[PDB]
Amino acid sequence: PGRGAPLAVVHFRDPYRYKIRKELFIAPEGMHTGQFVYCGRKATLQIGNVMPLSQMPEGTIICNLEEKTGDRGRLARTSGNYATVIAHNQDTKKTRVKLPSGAKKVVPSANRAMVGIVAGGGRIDKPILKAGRAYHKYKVKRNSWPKVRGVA
Amino acid sequence: PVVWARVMKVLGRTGSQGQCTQVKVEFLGEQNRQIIRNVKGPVREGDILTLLESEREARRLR
Amino acid sequence: GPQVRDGEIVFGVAHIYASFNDTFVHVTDLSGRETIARVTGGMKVKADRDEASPYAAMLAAQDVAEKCKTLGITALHIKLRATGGNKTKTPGPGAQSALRALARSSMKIGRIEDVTPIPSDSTRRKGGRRGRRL
Amino acid sequence: TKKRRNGGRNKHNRGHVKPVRCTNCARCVPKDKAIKKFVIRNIVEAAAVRDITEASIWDSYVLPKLYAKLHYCVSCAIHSKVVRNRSREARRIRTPPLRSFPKDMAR
Amino acid sequence: AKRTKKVGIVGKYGTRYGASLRKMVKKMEITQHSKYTCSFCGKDSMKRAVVGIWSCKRCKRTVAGGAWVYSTTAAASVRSAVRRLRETKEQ
Amino acid sequence: MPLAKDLLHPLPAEEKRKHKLKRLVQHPNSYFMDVKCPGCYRITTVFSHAQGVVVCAGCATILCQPTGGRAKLTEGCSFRRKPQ
Amino acid sequence: GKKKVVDPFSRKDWYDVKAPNMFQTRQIGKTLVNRTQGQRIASDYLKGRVFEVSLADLQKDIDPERSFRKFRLIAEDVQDRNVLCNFHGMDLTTDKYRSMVKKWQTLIEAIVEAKTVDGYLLRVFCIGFTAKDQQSQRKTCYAQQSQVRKIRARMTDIITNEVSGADLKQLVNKLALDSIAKDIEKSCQRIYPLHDVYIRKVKVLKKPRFDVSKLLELHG
RNA sequence: UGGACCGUCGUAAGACUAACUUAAGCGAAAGCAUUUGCCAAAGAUGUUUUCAUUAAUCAAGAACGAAAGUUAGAGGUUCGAAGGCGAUCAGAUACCGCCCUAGUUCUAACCAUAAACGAUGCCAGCUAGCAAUUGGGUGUAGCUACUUUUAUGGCUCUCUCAGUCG
Repeated sequence: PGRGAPLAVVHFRDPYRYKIRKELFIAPEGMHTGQFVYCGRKATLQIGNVMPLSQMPEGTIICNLEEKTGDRGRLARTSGNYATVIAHNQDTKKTRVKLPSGAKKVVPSANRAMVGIVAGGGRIDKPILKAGRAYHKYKVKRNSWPKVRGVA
Repeated sequence: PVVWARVMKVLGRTGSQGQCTQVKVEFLGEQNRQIIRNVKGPVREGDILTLLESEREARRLR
Repeated sequence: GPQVRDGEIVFGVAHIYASFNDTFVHVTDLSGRETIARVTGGMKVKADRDEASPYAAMLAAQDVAEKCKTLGITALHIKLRATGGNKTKTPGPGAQSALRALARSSMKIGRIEDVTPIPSDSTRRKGGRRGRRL
Repeated sequence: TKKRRNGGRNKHNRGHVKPVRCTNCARCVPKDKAIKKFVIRNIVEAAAVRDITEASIWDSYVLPKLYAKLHYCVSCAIHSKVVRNRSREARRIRTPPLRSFPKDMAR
Repeated sequence: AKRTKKVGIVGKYGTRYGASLRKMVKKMEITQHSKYTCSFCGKDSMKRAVVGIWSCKRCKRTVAGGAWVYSTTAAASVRSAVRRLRETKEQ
Repeated sequence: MPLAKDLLHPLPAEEKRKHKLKRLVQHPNSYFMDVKCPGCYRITTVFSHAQGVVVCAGCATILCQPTGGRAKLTEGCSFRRKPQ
Repeated sequence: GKKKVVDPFSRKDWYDVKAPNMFQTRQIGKTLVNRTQGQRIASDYLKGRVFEVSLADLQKDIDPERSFRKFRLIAEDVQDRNVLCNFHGMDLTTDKYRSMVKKWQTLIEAIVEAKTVDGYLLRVFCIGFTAKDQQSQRKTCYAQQSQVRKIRARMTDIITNEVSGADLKQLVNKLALDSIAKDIEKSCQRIYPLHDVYIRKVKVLKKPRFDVSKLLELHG
């Protein structure tokens, strides 16, 4: 509550300790519960796994893109959009990408992302239609005003 | 611009206001160039003629 | 034995271009990057109509032949451009006349081709379905 | 005031078919009812042929010609004297005549 | 009888908000909270929770999908797009 | 003659090339033949335009060629134009 | 700006071009390259040069008749103003192209891409034509959309025999005589009479690496 | 002004799928052209298959109809009503140019009209040739092809139905 997007609750068995360790992804599309996710450079491409860019070709779409390899996914995750890559380059390990802006820019390649479109769209095409729902649309996202103009 | 061109064969004109004999002439040192030139005024067959422009003849098909 | 003659035997490219309303004499490298003697008929007669004349094409063909010999070029190749897409696709009247002053200058040349742009399929002319009503 | 029998060209069991524009007017017309002259025209216009034989690198290179199927509309035909004005009866043949010489503009 | 004449399920929200804004929620709420054939449970037991988060009520499989239909036509196209492409990389 | 007096008695061979249907009576060009496949010996009767794969009970050599017309077997057949 | 008072072509120097070894001799002329500087390095501008030559220049065609096989070449590296000038394609001119299509026909077009013994990815453009049988007054000699599409399938398995077919050190020698243009008739004539037929263009879109060890053997 | 237009490789980018194109064909009509796979459906000959009149056409009526053109959501190349500007003209608000704007684009639908024309509704029968050509059959007492004389295959002739053109 505060998103529009749905989350994804998932856990793992540690390569080092004895316990389970619970994490929270952003929902790839078609994620049934009980799906077997995979996270690795050797992990083959199937939605919605998480794999680095150097092992998928162009033409695929992804979500939860990471720019700086380690900072775990700060790009293009919100509802109804899709992280894309349309360029590979084996010179100094480069792969250009198109954000949902349309302005296409360059990222490094060793970083990770989750393959496929991300769930939630499209919550602009249903008009909220009254001043009670778009109260609650800003009940728990921020506290803007139901905003008040300038010229009075 | 100093070559002289002798006539071999004659054809008609787009005459009315400037009758100019579209006419088949060849040179002497350049006698292999039988370029079909356009002389203004009456010309008998067998006349060598001077010339300065020795490039083209503004061809229209006839 | 295997003795090729000195005097810098080379085959340049003409890239002779002609059209209605212009003729272009654009000689370059055989690879095609470096360009020598770009000058054409558009810098010959100041009339804004007579730059389609074969006379101006001849003056565009008078000058370009001798500057090949200033660097020792004695031979070249000849390409043709239309440059029609949905446009003309057929060479202008000054096209065939332009090679004559090249031919009547004792320049030994054999290669005659067109790179006249034949598209895969048309991409729309200008004028729109009732074009150019004279 | 119907004069042609079938009409234009080639509309047997189809309806309405592919157009492409004319070159010298580009009144965009269907591919059947537009005059379609096809020409293999020569490069030097048969006059510089004696000049290129002297300037050839090889034995005359022997000269190619151009190939492009041009497409004319109706007033383009009549405003260049392509095909015009037979009788009320002399519009009833297609296949003849030339009868005299190997046709020019090729040449 | 044919109870209303056009509007159907937005008839709660009547005489309000406009003409072609009463219609635009029709075309997006005759799909939402109708029942769907579950791809796993086989039956027709699909209602919503919030945006894009459907569950069944039978056999407890829950699947994330589209937000006004069960899964969009944008989505399975991608599920078809990564399908044909996956056999090209390692093979 | 276009204004002919005899239609009851036409010439035979032109009727043989007229049609399978438009004759004075109705009988097709088709018949039955008794094919022996050349690698075997067994007797089998089959239609001309059989439109169906036939083999014997134990002699499945060729016996047919799949087509829309008559079963055109080249050098793999032996039969007769005869009611058996 | 620069303001050179005389002869920009003075710095443009005569640089020779050298063929590969297997065709013929290597001197097919010169190129004009600007003289280098410390930051302006003229050797690395030769890599941006795409070069053109015909088989008449590389198989001593005195009367130009087989000159329709026009070869694209790529200048890749130099030594002592002598470029190695690797292959970059082999197209057809428009002269031999447009002369074939006398309307009255059904062409046989086929496009196929494949990977070689080496790391190249060629693009083969199989273009066929129908041969008129004798004693025939019918002015069509047409193919009936299975008489092409099976013939279209007939060439695509032929060409992949030659993509694993001893590449550019040996492959273009099979394209010099065009033995691939010979044997396809004997397969096509089992279905349909085949007229003139060519490949008309090849493409070199995945030249993988320089590989100078066999390439100095190619410059042998 | 110094780098257009030009030559050249290269990156995208969206539209179009020319040539081959026909007095071709498929479709009920509008319309309908890259390959190849897929998923279908129809027509024609083939048929000593089955069925037993299941029929023809049709008010009311239900599917389908290029644009033009609207309703939100994409994506932007050529082009482009409208709008500005140069000429031309007596005037041009136009015929010609330059720029882009609606939009053509593909997805979701919505009107349903066109000279939507072969200015001729559909189904049964007869009456005339001649010549093309599409498919399917059939006869070569045909050649050609070499896998071999063959074989499948091509063309030619003969016959044939549906024709459609002339």
